[PDB]
Amino acid sequence: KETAAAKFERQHMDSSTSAASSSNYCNQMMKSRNLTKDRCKPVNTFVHESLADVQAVCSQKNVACKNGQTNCYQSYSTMSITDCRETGSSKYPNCAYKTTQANKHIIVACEGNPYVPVHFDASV
Ligand SMILES: Nc1ccn([C@@H]2O[C@H](CO)[C@@H](OP(=O)(O)O)[C@H]2O)c(=O)n1
Ligand SMILES: Nc1ccn([C@@H]2O[C@H](CO)[C@@H](OP(=O)(O)O)[C@H]2O)c(=O)n1
Ligand SMILES: [Cl-]
Ligand SMILES: [Cl-]
Ligand SMILES: [Cl-]
Ligand SMILES: [Cl-]
Ligand SMILES: [Cl-]
Ligand code: NA
Ligand code: NA
Repeated sequence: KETAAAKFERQHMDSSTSAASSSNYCNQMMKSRNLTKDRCKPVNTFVHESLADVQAVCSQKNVACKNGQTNCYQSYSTMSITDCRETGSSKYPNCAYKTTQANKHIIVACEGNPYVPVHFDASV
């Protein structure tokens, strides 16, 4: 029973490194954030910025979300991110991920009081 904000933190924050440094980053991180317990989660983005910087996006550029909701926000600046996406060789329980490191703007959906990120919509 995890709050939406806490789930976003676990799935999407990696403030301890500046960037992925190896092809095995996603395999490691998907496992240790408990994203491969029951199934291999197919796609998951990690953000290599402070939690404060990611939370601050909720006051930045208001944009539509993919699903048409209007509580999404696009970061004014690019951020260091890693996209983790399952390869064709991936088969639970032996999940396998491609690591793609990039510097891009993030789009998050925000909710609550405090008004914080609860969904990762996209990177641009
Ligand atoms: N893959 C994961 C890992 C944790 N969690 C949530 O985070 C909680 C653990 O802090 C989980 O509670 P359960 O252990 O009751 O499933 C679950 O609510 C999740 O929903 N999916
Ligand atoms: N670019 C993307 C697209 C999807 N996703 C993940 O895949 C899920 C469903 O598409 C998303 O749910 P949340 O936005 O609730 O975190 C997110 O965890 C991602 O992390 N990065
Ligand atoms: Cl930090
Ligand atoms: Cl912080
Ligand atoms: Cl804010
Ligand atoms: Cl505007
Ligand atoms: Cl922009
Ligand atoms: Na773990
Ligand atoms: Na931080």
